[PDB]
Amino acid sequence: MLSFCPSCNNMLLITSGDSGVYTLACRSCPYEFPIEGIEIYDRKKLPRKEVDDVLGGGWDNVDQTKTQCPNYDTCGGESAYFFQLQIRSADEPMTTFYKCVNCGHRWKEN
Amino acid sequence: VRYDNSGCLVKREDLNKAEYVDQYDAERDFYHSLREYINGKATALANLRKSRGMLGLLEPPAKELQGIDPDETVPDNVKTSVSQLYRISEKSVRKFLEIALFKYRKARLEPGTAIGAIGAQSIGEPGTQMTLKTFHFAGVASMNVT
Amino acid sequence: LPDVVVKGLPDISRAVINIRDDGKRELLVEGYGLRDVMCTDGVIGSRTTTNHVLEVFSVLGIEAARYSIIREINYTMSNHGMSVDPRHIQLLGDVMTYKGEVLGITRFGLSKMRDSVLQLASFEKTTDHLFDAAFYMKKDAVEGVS
Amino acid sequence: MDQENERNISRLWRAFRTVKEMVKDRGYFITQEEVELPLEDFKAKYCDSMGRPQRKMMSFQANPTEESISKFPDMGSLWVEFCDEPSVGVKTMKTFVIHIQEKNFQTGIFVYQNNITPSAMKLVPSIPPATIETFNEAALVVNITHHELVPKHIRLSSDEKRELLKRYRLKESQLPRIQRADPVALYLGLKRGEVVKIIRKSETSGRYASYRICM
Amino acid sequence: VKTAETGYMSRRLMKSLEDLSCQYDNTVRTSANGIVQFTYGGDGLDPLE
Amino acid sequence: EKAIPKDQRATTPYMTKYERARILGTRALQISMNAPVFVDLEGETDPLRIAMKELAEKKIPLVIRRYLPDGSFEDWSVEELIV
Ligand SMILES: [Mg+2]
Ligand SMILES: [Zn+2]
Ligand SMILES: [Zn+2]
Repeated sequence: MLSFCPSCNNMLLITSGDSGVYTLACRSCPYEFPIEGIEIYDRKKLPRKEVDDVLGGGWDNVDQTKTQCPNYDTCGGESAYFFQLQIRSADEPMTTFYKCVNCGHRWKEN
Repeated sequence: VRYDNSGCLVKREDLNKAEYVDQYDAERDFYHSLREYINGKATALANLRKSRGMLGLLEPPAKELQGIDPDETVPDNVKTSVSQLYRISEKSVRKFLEIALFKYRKARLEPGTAIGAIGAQSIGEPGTQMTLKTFHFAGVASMNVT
Repeated sequence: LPDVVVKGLPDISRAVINIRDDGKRELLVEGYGLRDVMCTDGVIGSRTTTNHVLEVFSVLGIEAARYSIIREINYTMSNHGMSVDPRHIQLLGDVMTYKGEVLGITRFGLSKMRDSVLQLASFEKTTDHLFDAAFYMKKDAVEGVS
Repeated sequence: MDQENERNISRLWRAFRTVKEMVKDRGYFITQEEVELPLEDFKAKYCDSMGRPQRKMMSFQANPTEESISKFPDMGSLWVEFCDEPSVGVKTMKTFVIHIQEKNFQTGIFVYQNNITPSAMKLVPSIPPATIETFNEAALVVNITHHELVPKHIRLSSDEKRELLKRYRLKESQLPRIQRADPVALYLGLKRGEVVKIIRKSETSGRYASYRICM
Repeated sequence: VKTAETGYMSRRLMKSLEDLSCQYDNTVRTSANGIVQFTYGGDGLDPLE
Repeated sequence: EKAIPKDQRATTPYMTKYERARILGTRALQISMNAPVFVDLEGETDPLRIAMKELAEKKIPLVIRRYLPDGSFEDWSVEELIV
C-alpha cells in the first residue's frame, strides 16, 4: 500500500466503514479517502530467476606445476595444481599442496 | 572349509553363493591371487615359447608319448633363446611361494594389540596438519563443501 | 506471498547440475532431504548418496550409515594427502555404529554402554557424572584402560 | 488434473513392486511374473476404467516357500493390505485386526497413504498370535535393499544363531546390535533376538561377513 | 591455529577407542568383551605389516 | 576356567611382540631377584641382556597363558612358541 495522508502525512490504512466500504481512513487526523468504484492497486515487479547451466569445472584457471604424483605407477601424471601455505612456524619454511591432474590424487610435499 | 551357517559343508555348487561368506575368505582370495600371479608368469613363458614356433606347454599334456620331452625336435637354438629370456626354476617358484606365504602369515594382526588406540592416533595425527579453514585451489569455483 | 513453495521439495536450498569429467550431467543438491530425492522421478534411487551420515542412517540403515562414515572420512583425508590405512577408518565406523545407531564421539555419545564413571569423568563433565553414579548407585567395574 | 494422477499411478506401481520384492526376499511364494509388473499392466489390472488407482483388490496373499518353511518351521501366511484414507482411524485398524484373527495370518502388512493416527500405537501392539508391520507408501517407493550403500542382510534361523553363538563362544549381549525399526530390519521383518548375517564388501579386504542382533 | 588445535581430535578419538584391542580369537572387542569387529578390517591384517 | 588341552589349540603358534616383551621383562625381573640362569653369561651382568640370551637359546622357563574372551585359556610354553 504505502499511502500517506495529505493533512498530517501519517501512513494511510484501509478501514472497514459502514456497508463494508474500504476507505483509506487516516489515523491521527480526520481524513477519509473512500473508494467509489475505484481500484486501488499496488504492483511491484519480481525477479525472473532464470535457468543456470551445468557447473562443470574451471581447473584450467588454476596454477599447475611440474611434479610427478606418487601414483605414477597407475597414471603418468607430470602436473599438479598447487597452492602454498605456511601452516608451519615462522622458524620453519612454507608447505606446498598438490593435486595430480591425471588421477586427482592430492598430497602435500611440505 | 567354508561350512554353512549351521555348520554343514557347502555342496560345491553354492561355494560362492554369498550367504556362505565368512572369515578365511580373504585368505582364499589371497591364495587365488598367488595362483593368478604364477599363472601370469607361466602364460608369459608359454607365449614366448609358442612365439618361437615350439610348443607352449601351458596345459599339461596327455598322450602316449607324454613321457618324452617335447623340446627334442627343437634344434638347440630356440631352446637356449627361450631359456635366455624366461628361465623359471622350480626353486624360484617355491621360494616365491614361501616368501609370499610367510609375509601373509606375518601380516596378521597380533592379539593384544591396542588397535583402537593405534587407529585413534592414525586418524587424529593427520587431523593436526589440516587447516580449520577450508583452503581451495585458486579457480575451482565449486560448491564450498567442508 | 512471494516466499511460498509451489514446486520442488521443501528441503533443498539449491540444486546444481555437475559434470563428472564426462558426458554425464549429474545433479547434486545442497539440501536436507535424501528420501525425497531418491523417490523423485527421473532419479536413480539405487545410486543416490548424501554426505549426511545421520540422514543415511535414518533412510538406509546402520550398515549404510557405517559405509557412509567410512567413505566420508576416506574422502576427507584423501583430499589432503593423508595416507591412512583404510582399516583404521573401518574400525572407527564400526565403533561408531556397533550399538545399532550412529553414536558420535561427544560427551552424549560416550554414554553409550561404557558405564565407566571414572573414564567419563576423565573425559569431560566429571562432577555431574559422579553425582549421577552416586545417586543411581552405579557399580561400574574396572576394565577400561583409563 | 492428469499429471497428478499419472504420477500417483506410477508411484503406486513402484510401491507395489517394492512390497512384492520385500515379500519375495522375506521368503514367500512370489516370482518374477508378479514382481516385474509394468506400469501399463498395473493400469490394466489394478486401475478402474475411470483411472483412479484403487487400493483394495491388489491386496494379496503370500505363502511361505518350501525352503523358507524348512529353514523356519513357524511362519504363517502373509496379508499385505493397502489403506486408502490419508489419516487411518481406529475403525479400519480394528477391521484389519479382525481380518488377521479370522484368517489366522501370522503377520499383516499395512501400507497406509499419508499418515498414521496417534491412537494407533496403543492399538497395534495387541495381537498375541500375530503381528502387524506398519508402512508408508512414500517410505517404500524405492526399496533400500537395492541401494549401492546397503550390504546384503541375511536373516539367520534359530539353529543358525545358536551355531554362530557357539562358534564364537558368545552371548547375545556381546553381539553388535541392529535397532528395532531400522530401515533394513523393518524391510526384513526382524524381531528382538533375531540375528542377521551382513555380507559387506570392502575395497582393501574384499567380501566378508559381519553379524548384528536385533534388540 | 594448528598449534591450538593439536591434541583435540586425537584426545577425543582416544576416549572413544582406548579399550578396543585384538583378542586371541581374532576379534576386536571393547573392554566389556562386546564384539566391535568379528575380524579386524574384515581381513585380520595389521596395517603396519 | 577350563583349560583347552594341549592337543588342540586355536590361538596362534607364534609369540607376539607383547608376549616377547612381557617374557623378557618377567625373566629379567626374576634374574634381578637372583634367580638361577641357564645360559653362559660370558661376562654379562644385565638381567635384561641375560634374559635376551636365554630367549635366544630358547631356555626361558615360563609358559604363556592366553585367556580367550570366553573365559577359557590355553598354555603355550616359551620354547614351543616360535619366533
Ligand atoms: Mg622450528
Ligand atoms: Zn493524516
Ligand atoms: Zn597421477
